[PDB]
Amino acid sequence: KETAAAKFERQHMDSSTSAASSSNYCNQMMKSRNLTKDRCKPVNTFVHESLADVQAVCSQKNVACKNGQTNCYQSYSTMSITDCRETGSSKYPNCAYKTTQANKHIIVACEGNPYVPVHFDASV
Ligand SMILES: O=c1ccn([C@H]2C[C@H](OP(=O)(O)O)[C@@H](CO)O2)c(=O)[nH]1
Repeated sequence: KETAAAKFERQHMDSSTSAASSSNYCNQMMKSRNLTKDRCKPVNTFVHESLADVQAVCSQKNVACKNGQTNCYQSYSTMSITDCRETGSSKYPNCAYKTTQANKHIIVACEGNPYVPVHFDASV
């Protein structure tokens, strides 16, 4: 059904907000993007840059993926992101998260034709 590329956009792209803002951002976004459907997804990152800029990372610095694969890339420029981390008192289906804004280089895995992001590996 949903392609890996489309899933990446649903899970990691949010260009509408320059920095997400609002302490409720993650609680609202993790739910709206259906990341709390089956379970409370532990951690998830939203990137506040244009789709084009994020897709372009696939042609940037080639770095090893955490899983050992070689199709991961690190952005040369830092990007505005928001990490969503589940709290301790968080109990499904009422998933709770802490919203933390940051400016770091992102690392994503890319594949396909067009060669686009299909997984968010890390931020550094
Ligand atoms: O800083 C991080 C680290 C991990 N994840 C993610 C990557 C995965 O989701 P994913 O392949 O769909 O993109 C999941 C399992 O690690 O959580 C983020 O969003 N940000």
